[PDB]
Amino acid sequence: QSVLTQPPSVSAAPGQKVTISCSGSSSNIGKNYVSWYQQLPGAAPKLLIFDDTQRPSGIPDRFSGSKSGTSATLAITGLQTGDEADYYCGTWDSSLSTGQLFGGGTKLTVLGQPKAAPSVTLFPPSSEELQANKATLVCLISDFYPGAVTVAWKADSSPVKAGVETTTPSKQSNNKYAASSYLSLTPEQWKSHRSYSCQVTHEGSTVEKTMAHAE
Amino acid sequence: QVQVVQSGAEVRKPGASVKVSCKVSGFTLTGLSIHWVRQAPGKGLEWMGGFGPEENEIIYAQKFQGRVSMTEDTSTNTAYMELSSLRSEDTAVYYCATGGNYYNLWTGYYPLAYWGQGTLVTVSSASTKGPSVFPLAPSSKSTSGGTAALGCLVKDYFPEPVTVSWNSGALTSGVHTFPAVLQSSGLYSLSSVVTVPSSSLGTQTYICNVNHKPSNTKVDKKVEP
Repeated sequence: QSVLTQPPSVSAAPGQKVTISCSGSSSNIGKNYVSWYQQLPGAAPKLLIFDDTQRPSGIPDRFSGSKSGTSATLAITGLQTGDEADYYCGTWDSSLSTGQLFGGGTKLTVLGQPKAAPSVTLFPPSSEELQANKATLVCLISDFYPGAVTVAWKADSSPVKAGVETTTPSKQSNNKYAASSYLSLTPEQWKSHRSYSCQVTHEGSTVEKTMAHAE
Repeated sequence: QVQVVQSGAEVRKPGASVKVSCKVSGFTLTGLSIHWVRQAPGKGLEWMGGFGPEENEIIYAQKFQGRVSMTEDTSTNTAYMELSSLRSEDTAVYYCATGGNYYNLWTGYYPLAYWGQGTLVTVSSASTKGPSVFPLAPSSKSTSGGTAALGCLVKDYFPEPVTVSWNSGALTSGVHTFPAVLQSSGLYSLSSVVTVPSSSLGTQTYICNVNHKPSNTKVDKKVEP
């Protein structure tokens, strides 16, 4: 009972209405005022609703809040791709010690989008990195959907497992995903082989690009 | 014109303490105004402490009780949070927040309307290390259809975070700055890429501005074809 919870995950398409509930008990939502917060990736939380129902200045009428029993609901109408964010409820709890609660948060995913195949772009080690006796090959993976790829590297057709690091995909500002993968090598490994390849697998389809020092 | 500005990212060793500041303008701190909230990577918001309706004094969440201190300095309009006996699980972004002028006098209630930008505190025994910055040069590999991709590789730093801008902030369109990877060496690395008109390449200078404040590192790399 000194706890707020929310569904971890909600999803809908552009133009739809979606709701997110926050469930508590008599000592918190039952007695106290609920506020809601939006949080974009990287960013500080932003106040969306306060005092159960009120919007601050600057928040659009598409967002509304209500309360009933020991639950509270945020509603978003005319869903936009920009509304993709984490959402949190908060209220004071009057019990015990205790003070301010937040719900565990809800990731709202906006599901407009069609399948798109990744583009793969490779950069060889720079001249400055090689002068510093290192070499990093960079594979940039872009404009894909959905947001799940696997990346493998090859030297001349044989797999290279050691020295690979790949980011978890994140949204580009056009709403498709991008990711990156790095292969660390010695300068002499880089200068020797005929070639190195980044192979990106997405929804059962593999695309690869290939490069070599001679180029 | 309400702004809230926190101190920079910090790394601290297990068992040590950290002290975050929070400077507020456009509103006068009362001494009772500031709440602190943290967020561990990929987890939800967790209130740490602040002033509540009933009890007329600063209140701390039971997880932090024996080891946190929250002060508020009215002559300096600055607020401070000190957390000691730090552990791994104290790696988090720490936020201060306030109601500002969102105080309702018919019920006493305020929401948290104004938040700082966050201060990342990393709890680790690894040493602070500034990045090397390398250009990712545009080529015909990175060129299709009148546009070309170029970038900067920001390699081998600790702790998070770094910032990258392009052309001192004049270039924002077409920019994508990736999340860092944490490498098996225990150092981070990331890249930032921008797509530009391939017609510009001859003539327009492209410079990535990289800052890593925990190591006082500032590098501006010109990226050429």
